Amino acid sequence: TNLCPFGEVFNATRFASVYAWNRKRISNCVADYSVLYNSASFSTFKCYGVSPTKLNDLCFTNVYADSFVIRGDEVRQIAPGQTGKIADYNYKLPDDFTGCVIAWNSNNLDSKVGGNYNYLYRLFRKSNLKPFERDISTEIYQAGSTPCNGVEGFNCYFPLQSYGFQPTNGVGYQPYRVVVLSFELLHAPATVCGPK
Amino acid sequence: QVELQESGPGLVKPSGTLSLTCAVSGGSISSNNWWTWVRQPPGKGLEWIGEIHHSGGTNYNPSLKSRVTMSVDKSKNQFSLNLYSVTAADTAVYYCTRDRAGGTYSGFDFWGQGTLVTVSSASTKGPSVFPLAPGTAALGCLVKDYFPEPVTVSWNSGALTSGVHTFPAVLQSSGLYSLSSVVTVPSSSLGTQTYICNVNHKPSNTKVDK
Amino acid sequence: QAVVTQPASVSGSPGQSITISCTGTSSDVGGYNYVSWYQQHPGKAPKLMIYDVSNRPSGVSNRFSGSKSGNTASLTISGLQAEDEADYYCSSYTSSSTVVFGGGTKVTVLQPKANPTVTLFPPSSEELQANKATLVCLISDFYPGAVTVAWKADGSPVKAGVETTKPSKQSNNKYAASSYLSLTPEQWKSHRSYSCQVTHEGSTVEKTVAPT
Ligand SMILES: *[C@@H]1O[C@H](CO)[C@@H](O)[C@H](O)[C@H]1NC(C)=O
Repeated sequence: TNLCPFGEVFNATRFASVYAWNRKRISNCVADYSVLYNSASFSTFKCYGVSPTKLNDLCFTNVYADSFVIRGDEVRQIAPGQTGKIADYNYKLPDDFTGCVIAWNSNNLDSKVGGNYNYLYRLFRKSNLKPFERDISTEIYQAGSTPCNGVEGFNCYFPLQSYGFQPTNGVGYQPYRVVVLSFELLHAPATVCGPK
Repeated sequence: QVELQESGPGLVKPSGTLSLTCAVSGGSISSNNWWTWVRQPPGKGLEWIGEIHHSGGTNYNPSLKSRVTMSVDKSKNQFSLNLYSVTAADTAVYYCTRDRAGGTYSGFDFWGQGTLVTVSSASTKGPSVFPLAPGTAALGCLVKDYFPEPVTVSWNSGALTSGVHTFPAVLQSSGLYSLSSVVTVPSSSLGTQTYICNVNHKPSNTKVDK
Repeated sequence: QAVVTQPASVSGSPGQSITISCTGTSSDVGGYNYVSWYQQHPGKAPKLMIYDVSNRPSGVSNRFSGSKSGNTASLTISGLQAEDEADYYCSSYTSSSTVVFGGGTKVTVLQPKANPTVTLFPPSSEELQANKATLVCLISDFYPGAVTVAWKADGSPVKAGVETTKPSKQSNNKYAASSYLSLTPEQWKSHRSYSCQVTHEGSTVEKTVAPT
């Protein structure tokens, strides 16, 4: 009893668009990490600054689970020191990242014949995101030298781009659900612990 | 707010073409919402027909794929449905609705009022409307001999909503309908208040007042 | 496509709680958490009550609970009110990227016996001017939904010119029917008496009309 709600994150019915990524604060609970592994045959499971198997013996102040959907091709960008549309404009991991990145193919759930257009990403931006920044602004992007005045049109684009996930797409272009676990140890009592 | 209004002929000849148009109001059709058509044969359950997205994506019931097409008119702000090679089985109330999102089925939030589409070899017949003279008293409107269903009956151009009961039509041996709309008002208002009857038959362009 | 079965009818009593099942396949209800329930009142478009198995849209009464186990969805209506009497349809996404609806469930809430309200209309002057006569007997607010109608002229039985509608549920869940007596302007003054004889649960109600 009093187990950390990993199901609420991993088994969520709908996931967020990478630009509008969701975060879940896990605190004041027992984290049974052994389930995560015995859960699904996760296509990706990389850890940084931790062994996944050591997590049952560790105690953290806070744990953060960040979920979103991207293409299989872009999963390689959910790592420190990476570049690409996602790393630069959507979800940025710091160089000193301490946690795990878990991804799995969700073509059956998230792609639809004719396209699943709920899943978006930021295609345009004036600068790159700082690690863990989250940009939700749907302000018109000025591609030309002349200003937009907030009005969409020629040389003035809406910043977000849809993926339109279809099941017939290649494995690289299919939707992948991603959960980035971040472990935080602060100068406060550690409340999130593994089972003995 | 978002409002959907179906439009289209009420009668289609067997092995003809059903064509309907849903007119979106209070919201652009370019929204990330799968614009869908759902039908319901009289007294029978609901059947999903198909969907369309502004991007141009389409998806139709496997059962009706071979004889269905949908389209989007961004300039008019409306979406359409075409059902080719129609049979009596295709007689139903056609509803235009939309998914809460543009991804996997997430439920239909907004709907239209529905448009009954009667597929019959018979010809269109307009109605003959007659007034019906009257504690509480009741006066009505007899809408005799029309085909096909339905016939919209308004009272005082919409200002009279209380006490108004339009009865379900009778399918006569002749294959024609007869419907009655009544309104129960107080005994005082009989000679003191004026009552007009607005009858509308869309399949015959009929707009008669009483 | 797929067959999603629901019980044909589910009956309850005011304040009681009932559950409508919705059993399906693994390519539909059991494979995706994309189930939706609809409430349909007679002559109106379906209303979205529950989406993605359990979520209720803004404005839906919290007495509507959505759940799912394996290949079976369940809509639960607690503390039933008569306004809950309607047809309920479950629905789900399919592996084929299509949407499929359930068979429908007629949910009925117990109501007391309601006696009919009859209104008789004589042939209008306009009607008689077109060489036609029609007497309309309008029956409403009755329960259960089954009445028998018989007409009488000058006190004499009438068996031809009689078309009676099947009772249909009104907005208040009581039934309504209409009997039409087709005649000639000659047969209309060819008598003095014209009566409708609606028999509901034994008890008979009569209404009469005559020209002037
Ligand atoms: C997710 O759901 C499956 C069953 O559908 C369950 O076995 C698994 O433990 C859950 N995963 C997590 C992370 O809780």
